[PDB]
Amino acid sequence: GLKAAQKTLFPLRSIDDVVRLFAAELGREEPDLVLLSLVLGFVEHFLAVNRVGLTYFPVADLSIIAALYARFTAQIRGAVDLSLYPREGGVSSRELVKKVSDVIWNSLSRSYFKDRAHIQSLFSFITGTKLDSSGVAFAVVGACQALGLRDVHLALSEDHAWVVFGPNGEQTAEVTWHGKGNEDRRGQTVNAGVAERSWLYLKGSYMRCDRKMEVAFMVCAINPSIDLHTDSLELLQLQQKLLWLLYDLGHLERYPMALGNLADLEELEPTPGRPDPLTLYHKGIASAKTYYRDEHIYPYMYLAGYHCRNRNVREALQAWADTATVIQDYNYCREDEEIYKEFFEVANDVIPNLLKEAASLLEAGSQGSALQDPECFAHLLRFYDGICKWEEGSPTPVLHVGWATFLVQSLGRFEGQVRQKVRIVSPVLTFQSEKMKGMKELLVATKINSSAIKLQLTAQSQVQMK
Ligand SMILES: N#Cc1cc2cc(CN3CCC(Nc4ncnc5sc(CC(F)(F)F)cc45)CC3)ccc2n1C[C@H](O)CO
Repeated sequence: GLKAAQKTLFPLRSIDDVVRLFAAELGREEPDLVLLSLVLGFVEHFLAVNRVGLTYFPVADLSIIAALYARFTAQIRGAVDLSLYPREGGVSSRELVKKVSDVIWNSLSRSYFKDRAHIQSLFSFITGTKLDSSGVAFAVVGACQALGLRDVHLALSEDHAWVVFGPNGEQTAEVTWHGKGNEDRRGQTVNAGVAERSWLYLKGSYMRCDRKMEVAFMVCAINPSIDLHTDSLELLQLQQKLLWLLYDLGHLERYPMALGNLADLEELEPTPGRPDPLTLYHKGIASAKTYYRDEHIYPYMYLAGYHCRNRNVREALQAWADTATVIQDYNYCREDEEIYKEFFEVANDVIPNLLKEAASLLEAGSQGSALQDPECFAHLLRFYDGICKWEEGSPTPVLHVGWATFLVQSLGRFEGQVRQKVRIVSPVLTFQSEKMKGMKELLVATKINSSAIKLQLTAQSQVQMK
């Protein structure tokens, strides 16, 4: 509206007053995305961007919030004439969605850093004329809600956002950019990307938000970072409380990554009486398995990161093997570079560092070491198997010799007598990739044949002439 009933909690004088507003809005027929994003962006601005003057909490006065709300609704209602786009069926048209996307896009500053923090909310859009990529999608959905377009909803993958709309909510439209130096496809469907089985479009097993999930998205999108070294405790607490509110109401059920976010927050500062981080990471995975065909990577990455921080080598390795077992059934496509980066960093930085420490601890007499556990070696092998299987049939390769040195080093961290105990069947392990099947022969020698491994991993044909 803003409607009278939306205004009665103001002024918001604390974290808990913000929580009450969210609870009130989530109890309404449709939570007001615009209101909520403006409030979050306001409080984030004054807790993370500019803390000058801060004594407890930046009080959000109704006059201030209502004026920001008015700037937004005036900008959208002025620029989008609904009469030009008649709605057949209580549903929106592709032209209307494109128009709203154009209105948001055309309002943005000409030149700015798109990867900066704190440009996710409608507060940033109004006061800074700046949004990040998924921020533009969210703003399109808020604008559509403000316009009364109840069928337009946010669609999310693990690295991209777009909208669904139309008859049965079955249409897709691009409304923002993706990445850097990719040509935009605004207005188009996502069908080509689904059909090519890229990770970016999750084989169609992406999130189709309802309004409550769009609230969950804006909560996940809070950025407590003040700088590289420092987070706002106030925003961490707000985000954590809002995620628990959403959890209790059922609205994280279909949102794996929100569960991982919440688990990470609980690891940092546990809430008494709540599930442990591990329970929450596993609920995230269960959500992915239940609702999304187990085709998501981050629920497993979140779990592995927790085990890695807690130096639980065995369970970290298991979780990264599970990440690989998901990726193996995708094709590595242009625009998938963010997941390539995750796998690269895990293989070539995180695992090596973990195993280096484990090696030092073994030298010092640790018992029950992952490096003496053939099941742990099997997890390492399954991780590489999935990466190799991912590469099969992909339009672009994954592996190169830059990965090979780290593989040799990681294999070598396990003594031959440990490696010998894994049974590779056509611990027991089965390989899906042809690369790993050919490598089987090399995996039990006391001293690993490094050159032969390299040749098998990169499928390098030849060795040096001279
Ligand atoms: N092991 C491990 C590991 C855990 C881990 C955890 C993260 C944390 N990251 C996980 C993904 C999260 N992303 C999200 N969280 C909630 N909702 C959404 S909707 C969306 C799509 C888009 F942005 F809207 F377009 C993304 C996204 C943001 C936080 C990143 C890399 C991680 N890794 C890999 C590690 O950094 C390798 O160095």
